[PDB]
Amino acid sequence: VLRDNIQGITKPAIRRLARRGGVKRISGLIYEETRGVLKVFLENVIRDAVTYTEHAKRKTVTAMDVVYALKRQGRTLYGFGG
Amino acid sequence: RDNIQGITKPAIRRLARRGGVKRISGLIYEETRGVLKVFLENVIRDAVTYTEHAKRKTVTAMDVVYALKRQGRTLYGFGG
Amino acid sequence: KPHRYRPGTVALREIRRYQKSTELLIRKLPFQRLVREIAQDFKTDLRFQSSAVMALQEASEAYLVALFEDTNLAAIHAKRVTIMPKDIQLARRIRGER
Amino acid sequence: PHRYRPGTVALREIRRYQKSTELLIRKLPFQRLVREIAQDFKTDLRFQSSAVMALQEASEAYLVALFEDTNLAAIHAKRVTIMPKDIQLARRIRGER
Amino acid sequence: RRKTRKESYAIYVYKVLKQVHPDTGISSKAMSIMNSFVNDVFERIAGEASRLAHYNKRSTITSREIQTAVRLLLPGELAKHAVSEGTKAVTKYTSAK
Amino acid sequence: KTRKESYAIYVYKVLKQVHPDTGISSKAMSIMNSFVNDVFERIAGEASRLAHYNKRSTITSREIQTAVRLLLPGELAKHAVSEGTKAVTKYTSAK
Amino acid sequence: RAKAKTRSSRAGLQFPVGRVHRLLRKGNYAERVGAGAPVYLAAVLEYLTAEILELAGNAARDNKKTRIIPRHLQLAVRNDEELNKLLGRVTIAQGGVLPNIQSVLLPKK
Amino acid sequence: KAKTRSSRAGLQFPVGRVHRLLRKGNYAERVGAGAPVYLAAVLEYLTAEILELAGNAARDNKKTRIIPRHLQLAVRNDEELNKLLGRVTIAQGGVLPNIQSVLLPK
DNA sequence: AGCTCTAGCACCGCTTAAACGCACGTACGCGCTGTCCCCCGCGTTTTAACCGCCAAGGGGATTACTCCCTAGTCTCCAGGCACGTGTCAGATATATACATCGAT
DNA sequence: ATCGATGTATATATCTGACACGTGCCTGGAGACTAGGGAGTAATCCCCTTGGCGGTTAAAACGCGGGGGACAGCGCGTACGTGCGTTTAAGCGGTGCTAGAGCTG
Repeated sequence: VLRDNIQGITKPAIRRLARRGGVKRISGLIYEETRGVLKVFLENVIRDAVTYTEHAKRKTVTAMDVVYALKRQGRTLYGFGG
Repeated sequence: RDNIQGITKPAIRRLARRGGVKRISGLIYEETRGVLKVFLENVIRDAVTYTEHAKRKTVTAMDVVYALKRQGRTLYGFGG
Repeated sequence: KPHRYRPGTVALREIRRYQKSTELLIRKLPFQRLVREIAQDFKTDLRFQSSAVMALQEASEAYLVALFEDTNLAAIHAKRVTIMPKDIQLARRIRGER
Repeated sequence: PHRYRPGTVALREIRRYQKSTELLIRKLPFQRLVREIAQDFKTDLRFQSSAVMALQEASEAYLVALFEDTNLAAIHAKRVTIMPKDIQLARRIRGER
Repeated sequence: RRKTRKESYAIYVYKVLKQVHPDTGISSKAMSIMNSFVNDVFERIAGEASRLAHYNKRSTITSREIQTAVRLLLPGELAKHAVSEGTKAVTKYTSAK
Repeated sequence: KTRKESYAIYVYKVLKQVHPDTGISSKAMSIMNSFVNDVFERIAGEASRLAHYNKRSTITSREIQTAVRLLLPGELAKHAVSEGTKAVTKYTSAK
Repeated sequence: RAKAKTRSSRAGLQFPVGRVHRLLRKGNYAERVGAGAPVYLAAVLEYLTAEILELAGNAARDNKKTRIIPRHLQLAVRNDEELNKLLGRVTIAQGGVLPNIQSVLLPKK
Repeated sequence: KAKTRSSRAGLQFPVGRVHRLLRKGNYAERVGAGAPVYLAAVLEYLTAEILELAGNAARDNKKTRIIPRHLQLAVRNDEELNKLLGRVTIAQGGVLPNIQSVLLPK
């Protein structure tokens, strides 16, 4: 059972992802906040993708099922079929 | 025309009270009228497009409700 | 002396009154004339169902109210109470409407 | 020894990470994080490589959009530093919170 | 002259209202709001069911399509409750004719 | 099956008709395929809904012209309606 | 021929399974509709309207009216954040809004 | 002789495959003759402007092969396609080099 | 249900860029204050939204009739798609000239 | 004003693995025909919208004091960027290996 890899998204990774977002200064305690946001977003999309996966009687999560899982939530994704 | 000003100052004040807004700046009202005009021109464009489909020249409430349904703001109370 | 309320409490009572109420706070006739005006820019000599006008008024009032909680949270976020037009611009920018 | 004024390296790496388009979070930590998230809904799940690339691209796009929103909300409050309250404000305005 | 028949779920939601609140009435405008709500939910759930039929190359929709679409669009708690109640109803249907 | 429906060589034909000396990456072609499929589904679903709107069972050119008018904004809608009507007239001339 | 009993009685529901099946046919979502799919669908719709009628009855209990008003429906949607997530993009006719006040907008003594 | 429908409509995009996808998509029980022609024309048009903008972006980057970064720049620079494709993100697309005026140094 | 095979997982050793902790300075967040405006509060003014009512009329709706256009069936074939080939666009190597930041 | 590091634009040479291109072939598209019903048209028709009318009072508009909230200014000190040394592990290619999509029936 994999455990405690929310620390895997490390502090300079969040730094780079915020610099792509156009930041100048990072709050020292915003890292946990962004981690929680990524948890809730990935939990929603992975729940939807797994529920797609269970309907196909499959036990592997497919990028195709992920794409429709994303575009049900209002955010379509390109580059992996449609 | 001048009729955009027909959405009077107390109307925006009442909507801000319903939105729970304390202090309204004096130049909020023109921008609120402009945002209302943008929203109305979008919704009216879609509604009269659905209207000009049916070879009718009156916009029914059903046209309005599916026009609102199109952008992603579903309205209840008039039919489905 | 007659009682004159402090600035900020008749605002409370009007906020409470218009939050417990559900009546439309924009008058029927100016809004229907404005809808008729805007619809002239897309197709001339259009008629309008009355229920279409009330549906448009419902949607417009709800959108403007939701924008007012958005701009109120915008103004509160800037350590302020009064709403500036930059608060409305921020609210429409974050929502993706601009 | 030479030391830059604090504020210019940030803009330089803004330019670097906006000009480029490569993967920006490390692959294996995102692997592990998706594995822990997916194991709650159903244990012993398998993932295509394209699947976790799709999750990673969705994560980068969502968080870059949110970082746009928190930057513009932070400078709405006359601040060049982003606060977490900027993030809750942005998520509240977007309607997802 | 002849009148086109208007299709509504009004009497049925009236029946379930009398089932859950026998003394409570309902106004006709609230009746129309309830009818529009159940029509909208029906449209989105059947759209998702026809989708999930198209997802895995199947030409028909079973109860499993409705159950999966319920677990998709309904959020968690009432999704589990609706799944359990629909499973109870379909087992009652299969135990009967 | 092994027959994958796509638009790769068709979009390549379009690119050659626009920029004859310009190549395209396979990832860009996949994004092109997803984009054209998404626009396909959007217009087709809007047209089907607008057919169900006033109780018409078929889809004609009017459904999909109005769907282009509804879905895409102003100048895109006008030029796309012009191009679609041009192609429709070219078909009806050629039978 | 046997005594005519509806499919809702077989399913133990109040919504008509037959009308749901007919609207699945006329709606033309797929050309093949399963036997248990309209049963499950009428069950889900009945549960959803029963939950919102529970919350509307509770809202009437907190307000003390014996008729369900669209204000009560709108409040019933908003107070349940789960149902609010269900209807986040939905506006109710003459529904109003939740009475709420921001923290710093309150006066400080 | 057999003549394809694309040359009849003067398009590169198919009428046959579009009509087959419309029929198998179960959008309606009947599909008119001109509807797949119109759809192929519209898809041809959208592909025409998006490939024009992608080629312009590749020329601005002095590139002759379309990169997904060029597609992202093409769709994000044009506001006419921005609100059309604001619903969707692009894989390996990146973001516009946009810096706010407040973030700029004095 | 049976068979295929492939790609997903698992592991190993390696390299080294990345992460990490670290010390250090100063820029920025923030408390506090000064001002002053301008928005809020309310009586007064006045106007127009609103209601009730009546005429019109025409437009959506409904009918009945028709036909032609599209689904359906069938044969035919070539266009569209795995495969192989192959070769060059993009990467990295170098030199060469320029604008930008920071200490002076 | 001024100098040097430093990232950026501009020329040529070498290498590769992704894309352009060629070949092949089959399966879906084109062609042909026919039924027959959806779509279209014409004829009513009545209701629902438009418009007018009074009246009248709620409501918008208006003026205006004033105060309090916005906003600029200043001080501050600590939060955090930046840089350097060290260390962790992601990434890499390779190797294995079978569960399970994938397919056919």
